Amino acid sequence: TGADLWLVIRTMQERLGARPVVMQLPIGREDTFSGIIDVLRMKAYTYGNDLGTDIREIPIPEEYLDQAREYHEKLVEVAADFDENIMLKYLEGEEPTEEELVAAIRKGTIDLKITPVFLGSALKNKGVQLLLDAVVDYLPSPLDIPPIKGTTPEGEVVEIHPDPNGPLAALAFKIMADPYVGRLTFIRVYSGTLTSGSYVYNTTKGRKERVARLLRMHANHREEVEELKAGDLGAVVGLKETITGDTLVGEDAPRVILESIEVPEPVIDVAIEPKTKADQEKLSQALARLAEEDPTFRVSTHPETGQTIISGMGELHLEIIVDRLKREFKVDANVGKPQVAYRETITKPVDVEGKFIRQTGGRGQYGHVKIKVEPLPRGSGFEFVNAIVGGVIPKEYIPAVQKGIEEAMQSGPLIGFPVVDIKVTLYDGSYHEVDSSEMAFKIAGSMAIKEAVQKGDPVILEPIMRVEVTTPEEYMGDVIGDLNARRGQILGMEPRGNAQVIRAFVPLAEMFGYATDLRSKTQGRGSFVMFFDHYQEVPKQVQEKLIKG
Amino acid sequence: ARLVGRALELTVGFSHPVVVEPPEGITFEVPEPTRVRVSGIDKQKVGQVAANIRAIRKPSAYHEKGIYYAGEPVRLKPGKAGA
Amino acid sequence: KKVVAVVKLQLPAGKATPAPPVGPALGQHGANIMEFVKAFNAATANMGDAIVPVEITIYADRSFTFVTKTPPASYLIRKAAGLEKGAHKPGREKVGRITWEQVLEIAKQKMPDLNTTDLEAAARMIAGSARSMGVEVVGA
Amino acid sequence: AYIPGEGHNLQEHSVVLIRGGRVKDLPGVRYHIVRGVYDAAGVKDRKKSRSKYGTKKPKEAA
Amino acid sequence: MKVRASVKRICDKCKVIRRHGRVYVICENPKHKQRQG
RNA sequence: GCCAGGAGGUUGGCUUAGAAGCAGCCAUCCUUUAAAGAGUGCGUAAUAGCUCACUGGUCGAGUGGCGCCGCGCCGAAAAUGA
Repeated sequence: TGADLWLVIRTMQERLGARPVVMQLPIGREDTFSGIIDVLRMKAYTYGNDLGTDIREIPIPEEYLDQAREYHEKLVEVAADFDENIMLKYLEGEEPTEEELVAAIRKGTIDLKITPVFLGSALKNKGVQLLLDAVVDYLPSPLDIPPIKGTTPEGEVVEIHPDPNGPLAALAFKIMADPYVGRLTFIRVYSGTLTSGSYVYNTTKGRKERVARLLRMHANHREEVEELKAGDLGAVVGLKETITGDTLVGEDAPRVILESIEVPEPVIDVAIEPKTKADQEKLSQALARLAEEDPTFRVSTHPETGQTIISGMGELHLEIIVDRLKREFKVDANVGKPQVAYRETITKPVDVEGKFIRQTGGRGQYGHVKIKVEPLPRGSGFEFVNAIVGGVIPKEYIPAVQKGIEEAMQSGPLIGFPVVDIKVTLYDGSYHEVDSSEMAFKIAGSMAIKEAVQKGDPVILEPIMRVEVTTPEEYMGDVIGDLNARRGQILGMEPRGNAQVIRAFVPLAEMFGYATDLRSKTQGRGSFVMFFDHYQEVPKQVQEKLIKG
Repeated sequence: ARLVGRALELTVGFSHPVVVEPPEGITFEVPEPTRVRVSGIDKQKVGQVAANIRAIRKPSAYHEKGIYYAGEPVRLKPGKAGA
Repeated sequence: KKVVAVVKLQLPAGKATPAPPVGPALGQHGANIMEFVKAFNAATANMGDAIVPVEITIYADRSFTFVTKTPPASYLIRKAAGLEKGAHKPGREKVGRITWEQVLEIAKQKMPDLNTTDLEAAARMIAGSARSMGVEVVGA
Repeated sequence: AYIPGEGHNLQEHSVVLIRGGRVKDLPGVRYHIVRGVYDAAGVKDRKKSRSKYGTKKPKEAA
Repeated sequence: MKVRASVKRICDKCKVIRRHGRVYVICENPKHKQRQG
């Protein structure tokens, strides 16, 4: 129930903009099915049963006929946006020769113009042979597929011909496992003949390759072939290096390369922390055969926190990845939430006394540093001034007293992380010929900085990303809702074409795995891009709640 | 909504056909399957059976789908609002 | 085919885009709003800008027609009484001052718009709308 | 495991090709890296030690 | 709301209807569905 | 109760990514009118719309609001059987 025509049709030019000319019409809506009519060749192939053991093709049962007839007319009428014969023929009211249909229609079909809607039902084997015939009639041969793009062994354009005498030049795709013929590469050549038992050579990372046996997955059993032709398709054994998307020419064959540069860009970011880091490198071997059988994902550690991160382009994707892990790799890794790099700063001018009045066994290393410290905008940078009130602190502390300002600014006072985006300054000090080393005033700077940042108005500058919601208006309003509900704030709404994209502030702590969320609120109308901006405060209470140990 | 002989065999969201039977004092009558008609000769026991079928398969279920007198459906967010 | 759909909007002078809901109203039109953009900007060459009302239409065989109108009185007061963005809040701060002639042109310009297509009401009318935007007045 | 010098990436895998040779640096410097391997492939633009420092054959195509 | 000793007419579209003995506060939205209990 | 007008400066100004009677601060109009407010509530991403307000058509007799006092009602659950 729900099996229809106008449904699908409407949906086509209402969800993309196609041109759904169809060529077959049903005999009985839901349960009441018995076969199809064909406004193409003007015939009514009808299947008198589900299994399809005894089918037929009698004319219209009485009520249809005229119905499909107008659509037949439509067919020829639409064919007026192509040649010259058909158009003028409908003008004449002349009958289309049964094969100019095959013409003008396969014309538009392969020309990406018309939408040869053939249809049917699977379980009740109906509406089948009509579309197999429709394959053998309207589905494009490699003769009609235009010059395939690519690069040279030098650097320009390419012309990959269907030529079964042309230079061996191929592509390959899938990396199959196998017991007997092991590593199996599923390939579609392009231009160039290849022998069973000869050689080849990878035209990517360069590797002379032995071709063992060309093969064709013939439905049930697999069929071993003598050769692969220029344009034909098949899978080969050997190629003990060939990965995926590799361009493969022969041993010679002007070492040409294929264009095809696709992208499995990151959209998911889930963390993973195995129990003890012994299981970890072990699972780096797990990944060693995970990242080497399935490209896609990116296994990138974070810098400002340990724990390798699993990034990728799919929710359930990453998840059944994790399943395969807890299946044939058995790892104990309490799948963690992604951590955050937290910088920090202040908002006040504090004057302090970095006085190191300490005369050890004579050498001291005493350093009285009088600094003024000033704070400025989050995004500015690090400042300091060559500020001597008159001529106090030696010119050998100048690039090394401020070190202890920098040095003691990798470890913040709170939970302790790099305190950034601040000015600083200085102003005075005290100096003594022997009783003072470079590092003495470096550490005077350490003391100075610690007191002047502990007592200086603490804060935490957690990072915040910009994000481009790529989606239409409906779910746009919806997601603007969500994003407000994600602690941050938006700030961008430029009306695009088939979409309307929203530039959005969202707080990196929040916005965790937002695709999973997004991929729902819009059902599926695209997504966004990770466009990181800058950092700002966590609204008071989130700062102290995080004060742990 | 079908009507065979005396009984009405409507088929709603339920996994089985709904089988009602016009009792003493009133008559139903199903013109087309998309809308049942009820000639009720008893204003009291009438709306009781209207409500019988309405409450047999209640409509509006968040988005839509069900049995409406004609009372304009109040919506609520469909594939959403369940975190 | 699409028969008669007159849809009018509020496109200011400078935006050369069919941005929604200009699409789902003038798409069922086949709108030469691009022609509205390059024949109305020059029509008001005296400033070539300001927010101006419009009216576009379709006649079966895809036939367009734009109909333009006049600038608004809060912009047509900002240019006059020397306001920048405004006199921040109508109950506190004031910039310029409206006398017995600036008001005259405020009504003159916008004669065929306000409400009453009559002069002897319009002046005082927007002179009150003046206080709604936050501009003081010299009274004589 | 060390490295053959300037021009790095290496992150966390690389298949750093355990090689051999200590110095007065890092209490170890034993079993060096190679650049080329599964990763690194030498200095972005190197004109000499291309026998480990990656870069193929500086064809400036001119 | 929904069942509490302090029943209000909240959004004016609600009524107090002393049905079946005790007080309810009915409207359109069943979210306002108080009760004197 | 029912039919219907339910307006124009306008998107008040201030804000603000936008705040359009309608998230928030000040405000604290004036006009076409019989009557329509710088707005009561829903709704929107903000507009849109729905909407009250207000006023006539119908109508034909009583209504809308606030306080007080008497008795109640909810408030009001525990252990063997009342």
